[PDB]
Amino acid sequence: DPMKNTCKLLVVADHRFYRYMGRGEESTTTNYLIELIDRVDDIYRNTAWDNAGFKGYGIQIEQIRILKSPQEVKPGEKHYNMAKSYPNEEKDAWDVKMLLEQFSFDIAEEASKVCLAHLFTYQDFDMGTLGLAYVGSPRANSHGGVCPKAYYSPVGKKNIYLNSGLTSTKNYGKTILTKEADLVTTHELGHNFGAEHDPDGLAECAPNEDQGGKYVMYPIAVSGDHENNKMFSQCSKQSIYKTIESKAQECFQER
Ligand SMILES: CC(C)C[C@H](CC(=O)NO)C(=O)N[C@H](C(=O)N[C@@H](C)C(=O)NCCN)C(C)(C)C
Ligand SMILES: [Zn+2]
Repeated sequence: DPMKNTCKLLVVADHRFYRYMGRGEESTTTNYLIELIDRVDDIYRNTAWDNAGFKGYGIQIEQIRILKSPQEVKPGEKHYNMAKSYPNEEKDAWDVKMLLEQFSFDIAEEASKVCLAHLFTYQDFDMGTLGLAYVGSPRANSHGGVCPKAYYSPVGKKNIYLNSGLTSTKNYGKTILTKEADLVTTHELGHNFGAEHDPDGLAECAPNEDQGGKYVMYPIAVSGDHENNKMFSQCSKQSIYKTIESKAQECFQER
């Protein structure tokens, strides 16, 4: 359906994001995330995934959750919104893969109702990481990315969906730029949409500075200073195209 062209999102701002990006203000936090998703959406909507008319596909916020305080946790338990980081309390942040997995566990019920769930946090993941996301696929039985397609979890007694990704706006002990934060989320969502990383070489999927620079699925974060930086490469387009055409009827909605 040119009609079923929108991937509805559950956007979650944890207590950390609320505090450090939102000024402890619900209005400020909300507005930041509404505006960033809208800027990301401009990128997606204007992309012609088949280099022709397969365009107008993007993202909309369906629900926003602002977690104003950390989740109180009993000894031995864990929650993605807890005060301490996991597994190592001394670090500024969680292990990123474990936080993505934890997020997907704790928000499973709400994630089952949307196309994708995305966590916005403010924590300095080790070694320069900015975000993470499960990769989508056109495969019928695909577990990952767009469209909730359950994994049963013995421990929780319920269905969990890997239709999730996360973005941190802290890196290297600073708040990243607004243009950088848009590129993180674009990139993570891009995975959810079916894209892998752009490779270097003959493929034309990682151009030189003189030709517009790298595309948004480059594995090494693009600056956002170059022309291609906010766009999707051909490698990304082939992958996402295949995914959207197979999954849009299943879980995309009207804008
Ligand atoms: C938005 C970016 C593209 C996300 C990826 C991680 C990723 O691939 N997730 O989906 C990233 O963090 N790249 C990091 C990165 O590129 N970060 C930067 C800012 C970089 O630290 N370069 C600094 C090295 N002197 C890595 C893991 C490669 C260090
Ligand atoms: Zn990536």
